[PDB]
Amino acid sequence: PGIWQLDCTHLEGKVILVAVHVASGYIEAEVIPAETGQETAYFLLKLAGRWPVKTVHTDNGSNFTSTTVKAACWWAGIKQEFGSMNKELKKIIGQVRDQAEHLKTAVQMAVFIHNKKRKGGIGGYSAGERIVDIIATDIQTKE
Amino acid sequence: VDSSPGIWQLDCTHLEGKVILVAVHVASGYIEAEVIPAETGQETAYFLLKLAGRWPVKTVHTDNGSNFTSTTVKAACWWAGIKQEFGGVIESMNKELKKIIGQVRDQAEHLKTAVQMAVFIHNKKRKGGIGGYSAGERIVDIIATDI
Repeated sequence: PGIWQLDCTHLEGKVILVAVHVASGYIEAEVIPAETGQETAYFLLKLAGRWPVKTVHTDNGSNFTSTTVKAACWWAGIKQEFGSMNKELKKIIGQVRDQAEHLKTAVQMAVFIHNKKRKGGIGGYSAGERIVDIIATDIQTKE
Repeated sequence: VDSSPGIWQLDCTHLEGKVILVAVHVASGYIEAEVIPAETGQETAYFLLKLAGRWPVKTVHTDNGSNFTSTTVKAACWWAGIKQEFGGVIESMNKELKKIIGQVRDQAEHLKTAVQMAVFIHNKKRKGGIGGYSAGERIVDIIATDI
């Protein structure tokens, strides 16, 4: 619902900040200069003003130690829990790499591919549609 | 506003020497923004690609056609399946954003931050009192309803 996972990965000497909406599989990514508290804080603010972000997990807790990140989380009302998508995204970026000049562009193309892919089978919906569905349903129940 | 879940508006506004790229989902009033060094086709195309990756973007309108004449923009639109939209809410959002940025500016180090704070404030602001909705709730509802 409002639970996300945020991590950084490296490709071509660049840092890719990847946010995953755990329940839907929806992805949002950004290529940043380097892993810094400032970038993480900035990213969280963007994510927050877009979707209802209540809790953000990570595989590297130290990512969330800076006072800029704590302040961003505090201001936006985001909490964190102390203690496929990623591997898949790298695969997609590989397939699409020769179709964009800069890694940034390729990353967004790959995010687009991921969020639009339709699971031919049970359900039959994409990650981008599922997140919108989950959030819409939640609003409806709380009205 | 009148129509279509896939219609967006895209323009650039200037502040503190930087450029603010603002996208508005016409039907809900939802905003998405980003600070960039200056207006360039590459920036615009990059933004559209991100936008298109999260929302079902069909057409995008702009008050200055030149924004979309760039070959990079055309390549991005072609790839994402977007087309230009030919022909008061939108007029308000741009100025209201600046108002919100101004009132939260000092509260932040970088302009970037102030902009995202303003976007957060705008999208979460409930309109319509009893029974009302925020732009963020509105967009999700409109998109979800369109299957």
